[PDB]
Amino acid sequence: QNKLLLVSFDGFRWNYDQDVDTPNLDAMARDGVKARYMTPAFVTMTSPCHFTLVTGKYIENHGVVHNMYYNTTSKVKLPYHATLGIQRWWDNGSVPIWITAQRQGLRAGSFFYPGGNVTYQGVAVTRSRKEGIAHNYKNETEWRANIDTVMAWFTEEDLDLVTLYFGEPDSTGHRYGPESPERREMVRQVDRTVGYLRESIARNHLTDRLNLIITSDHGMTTVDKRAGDLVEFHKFPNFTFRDIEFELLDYGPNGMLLPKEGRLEKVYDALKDAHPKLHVYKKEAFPEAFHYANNPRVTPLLMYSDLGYVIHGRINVQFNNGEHGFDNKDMDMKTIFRAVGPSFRAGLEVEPFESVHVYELMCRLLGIVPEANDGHLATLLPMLHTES
Ligand SMILES: *[C@@H]1O[C@H](CO)[C@@H](O[C@@H]2O[C@H](CO)[C@@H](O[C@@H]3O[C@H](CO)[C@@H](O)[C@H](O)[C@@H]3O)[C@H](O)[C@H]2NC(C)=O)[C@H](O)[C@H]1NC(C)=O
Ligand SMILES: *[C@@H]1O[C@H](CO[C@@H]2O[C@@H](C)[C@@H](O)[C@@H](O)[C@@H]2O)[C@@H](O[C@@H]2O[C@H](CO)[C@@H](O)[C@H](O)[C@H]2NC(C)=O)[C@H](O)[C@H]1NC(C)=O
Ligand SMILES: *[C@@H]1O[C@H](CO)[C@@H](O[C@@H]2O[C@H](CO)[C@@H](O)[C@H](O)[C@H]2NC(C)=O)[C@H](O)[C@H]1NC(C)=O
Ligand SMILES: *[C@@H]1O[C@H](CO)[C@@H](O[C@@H]2O[C@H](CO)[C@@H](O)[C@H](O)[C@H]2NC(C)=O)[C@H](O)[C@H]1NC(C)=O
Ligand SMILES: *[C@@H]1O[C@H](CO)[C@@H](O)[C@H](O)[C@H]1NC(C)=O
Ligand SMILES: C[N+](C)(C)CCOP(=O)(O)O
Ligand code: NA
Ligand SMILES: [Zn+2]
Ligand SMILES: [Zn+2]
Repeated sequence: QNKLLLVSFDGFRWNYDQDVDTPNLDAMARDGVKARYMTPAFVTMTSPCHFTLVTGKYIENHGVVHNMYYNTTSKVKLPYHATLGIQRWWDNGSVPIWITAQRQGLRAGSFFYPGGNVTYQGVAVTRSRKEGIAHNYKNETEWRANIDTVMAWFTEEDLDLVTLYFGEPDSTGHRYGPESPERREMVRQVDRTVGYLRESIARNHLTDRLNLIITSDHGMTTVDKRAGDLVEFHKFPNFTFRDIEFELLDYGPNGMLLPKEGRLEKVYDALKDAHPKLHVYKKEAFPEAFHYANNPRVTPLLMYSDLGYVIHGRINVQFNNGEHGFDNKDMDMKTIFRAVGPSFRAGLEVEPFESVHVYELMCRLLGIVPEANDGHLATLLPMLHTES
């Protein structure tokens, strides 16, 4: 059987390669498969979208509905890195691909991949690595070292599956913006890594035995600070934080709210028209096309703002030049899907598809029984050769 290596570069917008010299990605497009663009799951956050890739489920169904673990009763809200170690957040009734594969005789590994450093129903990933709290995500030398480790897992630890995560170009896109020269420099670094990745596959005699997927979780868009009609809760006349028992704001264009007992209607009628670029819903009325709201963890009130606008709560504390989390229909949020290997055709470009379908493909590539999921294998099966 063929091994599988899934690689994710966080926040790689579908067209980041169009205004950058990317020789190695162009070559991989010649040698393998490429989607015009891939539509991510909503919300377009790092952890929810990554867990979709390894479960084949929409976010409302696998339960990881936010980068931050939160608990409305206790008021705890843990940042992204801390949440990577909260077992109950990820082990909420869905089984990621590492565990499914290991229950069927395979050995799987996770390198910095979200959700890959916790147990699921008592089962641990065969090999797992998690970065430090102050990790540097753009050290190219450290990238090559991690790839060396991954190759050792395949060859010397007899692993059949590995999911490898990189935190760029997301970090750079946030700080400098997705249209900046810094981002393009980071995409050039990504492209040099793609080459090194394929170079390492060949050195280890795995070219004809290992399938490679290079994808990402979401895109990136510019946050214009010049704009004057900012979404600021502290300037809503009829709203008051005295009516709120729990809040999750100041986190991009997505907000959650739990009003105090009996004040839901008061809070809602005030916010439904507070700003023409903030869309506030009761949990039951949130559009179903997002496949996000129907989960017990979601609060009675949730909201999202228009492209290029973040949500400011009690006071403005956000300063990123680029952001994500917006409607997954927006082109700036679309991301990439690239693949090459013995199972994959060559020179093929397919029309766009939702990331919910990657899981079914990976299970077919591994030859394992998939968990029930929201995807359909027929979507991506045209990517693969016909067996004889
Ligand atoms: C989450 O990731 C951490 C790594 O950041 C995992 O911890 C690592 O676990 C492995 C296996 O238990 C340890 O490797 C062992 O090291 C000892 C001593 O070097 C050696 O005798 C063994 O042969 C093996 O190589 C590794 O030291 C350890 N590192 C740290 C920093 O904890 C952890 O297992 C992961 N957790 C889950 C739930 O996946
Ligand atoms: C960029 O990263 C390299 C690599 O760091 C080493 O390998 C990583 C995978 C990590 O797991 C650690 O084991 C190591 O720190 C750094 O290069 C090392 O730097 C130290 C000095 O701090 C030196 O003693 C080592 O010999 C170096 N190793 C190599 C292979 O060059 C480098 O310092 C980092 N640079 C920045 C700016 O972050
Ligand atoms: C969310 O937070 C609440 C508040 O602390 C937790 O409720 C407590 O749960 C423990 C055991 O889990 C009980 O012994 C306490 O009596 C509970 N306290 C209250 C005030 O209800 C709850 O367990 C947390 N849930 C998660 C998933 O972390
Ligand atoms: C998934 O997580 C949710 C919440 O984190 C769990 O729901 C809680 O379930 C307990 C009892 O089972 C209730 O007392 C809490 O009020 C529930 N909280 C919420 C927010 O619904 C749920 O049990 C978890 N499911 C699995 C399969 O782990
Ligand atoms: C706030 O509520 C008062 C009370 O009805 C109303 O007169 C006013 O128009 C409201 N303002 C906004 C911006 O909704
Ligand atoms: C760690 N990281 C910043 C590179 C990526 C994940 O963080 P986030 O911006 O998606 O919340
Ligand atoms: Na290019
Ligand atoms: Zn991300
Ligand atoms: Zn981000």
